Amino acid sequence: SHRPQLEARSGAKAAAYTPTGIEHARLLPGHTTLKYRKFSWRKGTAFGRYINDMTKSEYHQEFLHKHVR
Amino acid sequence: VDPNIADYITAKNNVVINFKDMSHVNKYGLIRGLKFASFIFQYYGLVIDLLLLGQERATDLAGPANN
Amino acid sequence: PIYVKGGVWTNVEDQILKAAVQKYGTHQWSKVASLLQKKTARQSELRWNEYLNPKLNFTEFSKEEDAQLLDLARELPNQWRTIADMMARPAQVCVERYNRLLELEDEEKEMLAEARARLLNTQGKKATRKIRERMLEESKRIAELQKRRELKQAGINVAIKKPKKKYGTDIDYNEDIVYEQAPMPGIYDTSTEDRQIKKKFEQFERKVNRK
Repeated sequence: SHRPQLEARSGAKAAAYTPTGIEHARLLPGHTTLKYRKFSWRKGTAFGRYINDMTKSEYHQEFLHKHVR
Repeated sequence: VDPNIADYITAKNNVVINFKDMSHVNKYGLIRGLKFASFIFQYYGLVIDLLLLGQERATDLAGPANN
Repeated sequence: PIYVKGGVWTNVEDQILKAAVQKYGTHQWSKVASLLQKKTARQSELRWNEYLNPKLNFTEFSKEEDAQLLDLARELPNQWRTIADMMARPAQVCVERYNRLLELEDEEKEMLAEARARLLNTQGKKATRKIRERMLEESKRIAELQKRRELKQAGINVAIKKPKKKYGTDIDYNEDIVYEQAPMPGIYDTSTEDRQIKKKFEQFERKVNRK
């Protein structure tokens, strides 16, 4: 029905094709010239005294915490 | 409350959370979106409040039980 | 009559659902629901999850397993989904076991016929339409032939009209060779063979004419 890509449109045919002679927008001459190189109260409480996983990054969990409620 | 109610509520938070073809048993963590869940949250909040204030200061803020 | 879905799982219905699941898989619950005139998507999915899925089990628990269960109850209080998972069983069954331990047909046939019809019909409308057009086209062709043949019998020779070419560079392949990529140039001589094959071809043509 509608199918994955396997054998790409090979520019062999586009080479043997005739020229168009259209003038595209970007092929207008931009940067003509090249550059070059040189060369009491506190007692009474109950309690008185990196990973390479995008789904487990500290940034990530934090982000999720931020952006859910 | 009567233990049966408690049992029910605990069992309700433990649901399977389907979203868009992925599920999981919500083994640990209250679900806000139950109707009563608010009450549970509030009750849990009380615990936290007590921890913060202690028995004495909390008792004062509440006042005497009778009045 | 239109109405709110629910009810009880008749065995035929269950079977149908199973079939659907085999067909469409465990995450297209809408379609499967649609296949069942009575039961909802959610209902269906739940049923599959809970009762119908074969990678569950309903065998009784061993004494060790019983111990594990009741111990879990003691330790995880009535978080039965979690408990179920721990057991490796479905939850309702587990709960039931725990509790134990502590102490018309015309309609059905309609949906069946419809169901089987659907499951044995696995193509989008584009496909169906295409095959329809193909057979129609074939029919048209044969009718045309019958006319042409009829006229030949009658004595009027009519050449068959070309396909009304869609574009300027559209190809008829009988005109001339498709894209004659010739054989690799001959090391061994090929002349007699060329002749013989030519003769065979011409002979074949003659035969066809006579046929």
